[PDB]
Amino acid sequence: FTLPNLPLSSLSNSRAPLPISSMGISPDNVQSVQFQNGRCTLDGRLVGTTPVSLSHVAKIRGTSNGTVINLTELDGTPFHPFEGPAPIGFPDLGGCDWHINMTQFGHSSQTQYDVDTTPDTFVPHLGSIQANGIGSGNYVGVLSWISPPSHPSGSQVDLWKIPNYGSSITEATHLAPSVYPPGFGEVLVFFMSKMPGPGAYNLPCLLPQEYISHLASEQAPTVGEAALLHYVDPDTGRNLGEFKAYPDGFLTCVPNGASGPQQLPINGVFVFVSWVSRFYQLKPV
Amino acid sequence: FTLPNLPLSSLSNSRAPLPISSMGISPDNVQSVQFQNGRCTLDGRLVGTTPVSLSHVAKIRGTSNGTVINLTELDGTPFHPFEGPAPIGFPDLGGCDWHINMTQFGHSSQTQYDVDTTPDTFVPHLGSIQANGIGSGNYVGVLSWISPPSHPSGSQVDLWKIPNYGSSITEATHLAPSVYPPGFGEVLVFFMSKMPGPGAYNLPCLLPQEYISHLASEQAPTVGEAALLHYVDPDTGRNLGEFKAYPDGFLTCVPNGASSGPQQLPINGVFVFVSWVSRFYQLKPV
Ligand SMILES: CC(=O)N[C@H]1[C@@H](O[C@H]2[C@@H](O)[C@@H](CO)O[C@@H](O)[C@@H]2O[C@@H]2O[C@@H](C)[C@@H](O)[C@@H](O)[C@@H]2O)O[C@H](CO)[C@H](O)[C@@H]1O
Ligand SMILES: [Ca+2]
Ligand SMILES: [Mg+2]
Ligand SMILES: [Mg+2]
Repeated sequence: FTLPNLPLSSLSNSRAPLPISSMGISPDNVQSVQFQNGRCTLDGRLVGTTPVSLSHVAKIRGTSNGTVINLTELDGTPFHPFEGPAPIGFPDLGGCDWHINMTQFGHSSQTQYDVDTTPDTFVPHLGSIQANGIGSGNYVGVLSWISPPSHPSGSQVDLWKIPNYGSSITEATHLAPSVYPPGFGEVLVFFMSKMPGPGAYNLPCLLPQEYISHLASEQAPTVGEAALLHYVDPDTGRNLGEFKAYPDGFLTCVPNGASGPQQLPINGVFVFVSWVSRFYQLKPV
Repeated sequence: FTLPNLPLSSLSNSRAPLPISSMGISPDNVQSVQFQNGRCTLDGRLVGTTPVSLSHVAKIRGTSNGTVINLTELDGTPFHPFEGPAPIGFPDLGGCDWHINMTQFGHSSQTQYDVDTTPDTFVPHLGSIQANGIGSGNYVGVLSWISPPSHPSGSQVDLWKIPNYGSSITEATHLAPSVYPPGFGEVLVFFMSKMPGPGAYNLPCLLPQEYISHLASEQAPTVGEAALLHYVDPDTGRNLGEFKAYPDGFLTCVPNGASSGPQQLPINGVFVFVSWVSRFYQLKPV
């Protein structure tokens, strides 16, 4: 079994096309996460709206009629509600407004599309989102920057959330399931990127995008209960810390105090060591 | 040795962050190319301005003073002329004007940056490009759409070219070398993507980006003269055509005239390494 032999700082976020700047852990008020992008099992199963390629990450495609944008997949093929909470690659950043850069095949210009994901018109699961002034036409959009949510008024930016893909929060939208810290002092490890906008926004994801393409290619025929990893400094070969990767597609470690993986340098490489028990006890970082 | 076990249609261009829509060949007035992005050898050596990740492809970073933008690497670290023709990831699309979307850490808004790559102020090899009205500040920019070059005046979009990175065409800028078709009668295979802008623009590259990160991770210890590949339909296992991958990081096939060839092939296939063969191994026409 392998993970990419590439330093983290050379890789991308899987929730937006941004370089990885650090690893991190969630705030204490966040336990589980339910990201829809950046979801891939260790045997190569893409989950949620996750694409193989970063060229599809945090993008939209659709036709505006001036009132709504009727969404398709990125290549123009139809999207249907049975397929997921939104088309493949659709942004999954909750807790913020989006500003999406819209361009067109065969036309000049770009247009900023401002997206509040809270109103009842934002129903990407049913293939429809408000146009909010975007004129009639077919567009491809990519997430460019974010800002605080328009509703509730005065809300903070909380990128540990996902948007409401349905007409209400009680509508079933085929979300990929939540990911939980597995217990016994283990914390979920996140890969972070700086996101432009009017604040110091840091976007967490569960796996770098290049890990997703690697795993989806590798299609490991063997996956055990948990993969013991070392985070290694490439030049010296020094083991900087033990981590576990779990079959559902996430990494953990046991921090040695509040001052964790966030302290580790970001130019290391995760290396598979061996398959271990689900309850294998890690050495604190 | 391995290439990604992923269909081409799931992958990205390596010269802009765009899905692959087809394979193609160059026009018959283009033999060689000198792309600076999308360059990786079979043993994992990144060449030119090529980055490991698509998150760095066709991007810029720098500080405007209102007149010039002084460039850095994407992460803010200094760029110096000895390092290359431009910072890693810098766009390499010749034969067009660029329209770059500029954003800022800590500020609202985006700004369009219009780039004519022909004037003597466009000197990314020396770390400086004209601001063209972009106000003072630090920005990250990504290529968004393209249009015909502003100069010379009435010329067509030509994405087989690279820009002039230096003060003049005679300045040495440490370009990655040109790639030529090798023989006989093998053609260079290009991976194409649709690029937004006021025309039917198709952007060629030599390798999907995910091949680059794969090869850079793999660091193959035993590369031979040429890799014999099959382009396989995953479901049926049918070999749709024999191809060769060459050490310098490009693929070829022999089209059966103009009835079979890269453009006629479905884009949902997977390239599979078969074996190492001699440089002069003759392929069966596609
Ligand atoms: C943003 C724009 O689409 N740029 C391309 C476009 O520019 C020309 C047209 O927009 C035209 C419409 O009447 O007006 C011209 O002013 C404009 O020229 C561009 O901007 C001026 C200020 C000068 O800097 C010109 O050198 C520059 O081209 O079309 C041109 C080709 O005509 C280019 O593709 C521009 O990128
Ligand atoms: Ca909503
Ligand atoms: Mg790694
Ligand atoms: Mg392939």
